[PDB]
Amino acid sequence: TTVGFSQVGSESGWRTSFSEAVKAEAKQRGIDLKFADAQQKQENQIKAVRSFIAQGVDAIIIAPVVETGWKPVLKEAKRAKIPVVIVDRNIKVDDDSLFLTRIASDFSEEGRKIGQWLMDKTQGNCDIAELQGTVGATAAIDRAAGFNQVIANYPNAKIVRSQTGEFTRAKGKEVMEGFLKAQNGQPLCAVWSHNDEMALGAVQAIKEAGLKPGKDILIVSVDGVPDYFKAMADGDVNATVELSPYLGGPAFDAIDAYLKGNKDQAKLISTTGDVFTQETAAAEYEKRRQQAAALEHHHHHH
Ligand SMILES: OC[C@@H]1O[C@@H](O)[C@H](O)[C@H]1O
Repeated sequence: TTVGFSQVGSESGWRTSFSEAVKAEAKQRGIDLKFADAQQKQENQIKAVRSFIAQGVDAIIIAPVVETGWKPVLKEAKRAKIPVVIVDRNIKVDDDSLFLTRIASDFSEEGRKIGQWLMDKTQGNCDIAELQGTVGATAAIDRAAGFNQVIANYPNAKIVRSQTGEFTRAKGKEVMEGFLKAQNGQPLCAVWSHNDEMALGAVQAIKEAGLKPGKDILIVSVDGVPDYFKAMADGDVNATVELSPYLGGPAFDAIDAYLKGNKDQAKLISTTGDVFTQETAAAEYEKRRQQAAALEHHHHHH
């Protein structure tokens, strides 16, 4: 089987771990993976997908950067009789026959679990700064929606500052610096970061402001990357929800079934991770530091 995979980019360590996981799962399954990196631009994804259709691949997997603008290319794939699996983020389309299925976590559930954890931690008394993900990304929209739905139940919890950090470490840091300046000395209880990458940038801004991240300002997030588990083990951040980078597997199963002639296929197959905190961070970082450092030995190329 030849399968084209259109990846978003490399904005976070989570994302690059996802790319490495898909490549590793393809290899396990003897699949010829045409991997494309779009460098954060939807237009590059559309181009990759077009090329996959021109090359006559057996299936296409798309991790869509934003939700809009996919219908024309999906219709092209359909006319070409090439099944499409969506992974990670979502697309907004009016006809679900334009894809085979979607393999994803429940981002609203991720936002709900981390929000609940924070309310429990702070007994519902918490001024929060939000570092948002990229505009139009399902992961940002839905994590915000879920967190917001939990904190609406708690009158003494409120989001006092909210701005995009673009899912990146450098922009998370810059934004967090800005927040700390705008607070004008008023304590923040917590930072809610849509991903661990921005959260780790926030940690450095907090330190530079002479405050103790993980103690004075709580830091809660999503992804469960090893560097964040390390930070939790060190006391600098508090909690994250794990986001499995192994979505390729169920994507390849769905493709394998479709090619073998299976007709009955659900349109969404989903499982969501658990909240991890400092309580198990020493134990968990140990397990994760090698499932990690496999990737650190990989070879550099574009
Ligand atoms: O779509 C998943 C999100 O995108 C990545 O940028 C984040 O790290 C991850 O939570």
